[PDB]
Amino acid sequence: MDLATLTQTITFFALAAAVIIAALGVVLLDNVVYSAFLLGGVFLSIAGLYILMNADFVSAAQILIYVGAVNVLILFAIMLVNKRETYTPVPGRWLRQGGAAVVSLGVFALLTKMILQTPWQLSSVPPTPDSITTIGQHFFSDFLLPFELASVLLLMALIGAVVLARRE
Amino acid sequence: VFVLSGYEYFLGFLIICSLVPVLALAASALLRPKSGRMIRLTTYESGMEPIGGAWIQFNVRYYMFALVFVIFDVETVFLYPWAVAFHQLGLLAFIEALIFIAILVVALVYAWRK
Amino acid sequence: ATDFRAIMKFDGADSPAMIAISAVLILGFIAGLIWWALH
Amino acid sequence: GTILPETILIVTLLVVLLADLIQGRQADRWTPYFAIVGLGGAIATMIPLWTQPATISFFGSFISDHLSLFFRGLIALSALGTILMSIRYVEQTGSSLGEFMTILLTATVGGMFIAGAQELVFIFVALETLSIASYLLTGYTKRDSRSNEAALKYLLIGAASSAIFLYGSSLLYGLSGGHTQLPAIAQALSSESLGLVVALVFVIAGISFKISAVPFHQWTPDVYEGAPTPVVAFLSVGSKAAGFALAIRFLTLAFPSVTDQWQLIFTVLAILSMILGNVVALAQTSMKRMLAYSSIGQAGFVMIGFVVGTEAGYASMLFYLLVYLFMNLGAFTCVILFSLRTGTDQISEYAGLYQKDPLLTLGLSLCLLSLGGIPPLAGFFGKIYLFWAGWQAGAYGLVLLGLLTSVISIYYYIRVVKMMVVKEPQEMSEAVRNYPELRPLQVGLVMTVIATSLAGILANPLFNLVNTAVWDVPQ
Amino acid sequence: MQLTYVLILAALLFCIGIYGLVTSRNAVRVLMSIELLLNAVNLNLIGFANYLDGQQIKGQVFAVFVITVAAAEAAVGLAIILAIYRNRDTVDMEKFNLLK
Amino acid sequence: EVDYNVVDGVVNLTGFVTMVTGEGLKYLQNGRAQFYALIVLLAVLGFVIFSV
Repeated sequence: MDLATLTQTITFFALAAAVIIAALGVVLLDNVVYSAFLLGGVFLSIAGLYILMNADFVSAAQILIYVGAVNVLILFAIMLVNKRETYTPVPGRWLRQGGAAVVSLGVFALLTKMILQTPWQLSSVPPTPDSITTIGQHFFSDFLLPFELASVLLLMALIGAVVLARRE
Repeated sequence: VFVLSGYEYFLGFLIICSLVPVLALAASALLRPKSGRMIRLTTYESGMEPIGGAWIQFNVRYYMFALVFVIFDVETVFLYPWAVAFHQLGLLAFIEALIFIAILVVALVYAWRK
Repeated sequence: ATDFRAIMKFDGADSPAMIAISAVLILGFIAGLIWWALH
Repeated sequence: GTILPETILIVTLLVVLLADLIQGRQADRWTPYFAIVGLGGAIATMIPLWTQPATISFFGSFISDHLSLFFRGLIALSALGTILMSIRYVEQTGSSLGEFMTILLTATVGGMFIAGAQELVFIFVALETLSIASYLLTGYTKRDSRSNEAALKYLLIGAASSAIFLYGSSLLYGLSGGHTQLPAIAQALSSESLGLVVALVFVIAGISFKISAVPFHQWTPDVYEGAPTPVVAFLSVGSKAAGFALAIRFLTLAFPSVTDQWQLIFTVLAILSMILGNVVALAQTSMKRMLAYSSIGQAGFVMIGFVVGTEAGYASMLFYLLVYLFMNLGAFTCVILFSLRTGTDQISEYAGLYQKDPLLTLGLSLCLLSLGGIPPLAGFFGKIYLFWAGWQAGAYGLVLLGLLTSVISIYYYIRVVKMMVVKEPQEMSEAVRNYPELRPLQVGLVMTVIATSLAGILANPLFNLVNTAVWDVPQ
Repeated sequence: MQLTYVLILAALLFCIGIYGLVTSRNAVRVLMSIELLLNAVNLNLIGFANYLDGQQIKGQVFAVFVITVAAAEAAVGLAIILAIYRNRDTVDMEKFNLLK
Repeated sequence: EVDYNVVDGVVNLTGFVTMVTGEGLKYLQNGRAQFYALIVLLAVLGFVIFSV
């Protein structure tokens, strides 16, 4: 019933279809390089979904870290370990899949049964655009311990990966 | 609800910029020779043919830099709103952020000494 | 068993069948007496 | 604001940097000492803010009541003992020392944070510090295939379990409007629902990975075999204590103190854990694998401990966990001191040790016996106080079942003593024929064995401690 | 565009990530699914932030910490996988069965 | 013989049963992370069915 809310809807469903299709491509395709590039596609589509939900900083950060850094790291680690993917099948190759599928499917239905049953609190107020100054205030008012402590998390992760992949 | 005001150009421009490659490239197949597929498909190894086997002798010389990049690139995302709110914050958040930066520098020195 | 090799040399006493129909008598004896005792 | 509850943590944090800097400059320094010094200074800083002031909150993101003091001091002592063990054990392997203690102290800081937290973000970040540090320490000796395999599998499993926990935390933020706190979360939603139960169960999945409960247990056996041994010695005690502190401070306080079905779920998990660990460790040949399944069963005893909340079950958990610290660290000190000298092998190679090294025999025997609930020894008092509490509330099947599984576990705890004592010189193994016969390890072993052999009768001073601690949890 | 279908889409990513987490043959192909799970939780958080708790965004910060820790943990995971590739010289995850 | 077989064997059978239970239950532990991925989240989701 409008043009400005219609573009949001069409863009949302397009991005969601892209996300689902590319994640299924990540998971089902036998070749893994295609899966890595489609994973990058998933990350871009999710970063485009966040912008509809009034989160721009985190969207740019997802585009800057996951696809920018982590996905490149995966594209290195994958050719580190490519040897023509010579894998012989197991007899139960279908069995496990089936189990996972039904299990996974149940969870979805279960989660869906929640998502449509519970009375969410829609809180009709226009959100705030300045979603970057506020995060700055929260890093030093409310959520300061995670800031100060993710510092040493990153230190420890560097110290770990540097001494677990070292060639000696 | 959409409060970002400054988009509705990002979308269309993502569309038109995703449409220049596919269109300048589709305006080539309409006018170009076709395929010539016998020996023009071979791989350029400086005139000679490739040896065979064709491996790479992998190395960490390009992995470790991506690792430390992931670290120091996650780090920067904690600094943009700091810089942008530095007007509102003032003191006791500079003292509290140079801790973050000093521990980062310790990580940098660790990676540097190796 | 094979350890009980003395003047105690009865052959048909180690078989599982005879052990069963001996334990039947002993358990039924104590059981008849516990029923006699309660009542 | 109010960094006074934070001092201990940042104090330890300081030395983390220090133990890297001196390790980056010298490359061979005396860093094993004064890490003990700062951990002692931390445990000393705990007393001024134990009861002399009242409980306070940092910003609402961190509360430092007596319970948090208990768990923080406990994890600090675990790190101290693990250092004292690992000094000359990691040096025996061709690997560094500075990064090792850096990561160990980092895990310690994470677990000392998570015991006093009441906010979702900070819970997650501290949990991930401890988890990632454990993922590293599991694979720190990458010369062996099994170490790296265990680190991979533990990392992947823990990442998945953490993502499940993180989904549940997201829901718990969702439900009750905003609220990322914990006292305000179980404040705007106070009724049974489907989504609250889903969030509950996912958080149970996240916690059970930490406290080694079954069916969330499959990492413990493989990892405790593959991983470095002193890493395991810190891992069990500290990760469990962090997990149980998280369980209380989440389920009781932030989460809900209404939907008390989690009691039923912990009864199920404890039943299965007792029935599984103590039964399947009975069919093993390695020590570390046996200790893993033992740890599962001991977790089950604790879980019946705090499933009965009446201001004594929680206390019983706390005391039994304090006591299991000493007991398990002593056992790991003994297996370290055996695997260093000549043996480097499994249970059957302990035979005939009473002639060569009687001190180690005394140590490991007393520790293993205390784990099975033998009289005067601390584990016995811990178990009987668990049974007292869990029986007082009205759980009758759990008490009988835990008693029975202790009676089962004494068997595989006594196999080791049959080896170390009963087996005569005509039945030594090849490892003990050529047994020869470090200092910080010996003093730690003594400090541990005297504790587990004397801190059962000297119990009133540290029952008053725990009952003073547990006034705070709702019930 | 509504909260409901955002939650459902995130749950579908969660389902798919579990499917890839159980179905995986490789060992680098598991971290990919894990990252999908983390993306799904971030998506839920951002939805809650837009609709439920807007004037003080509080889930966006939590998603920042999530992408932070996920990047670090993926780094460490690939470091471990690089090391197991040194010894076993493969990533066939069904060859890492040291128990019977 | 009733004592050494019908009385003794019945209780030694208790040790036999709780021994073979341990010998046969360890196969649940199989050295597979995907089997944990199954019996971690399918280990629960039964705990939701008899809950609500």
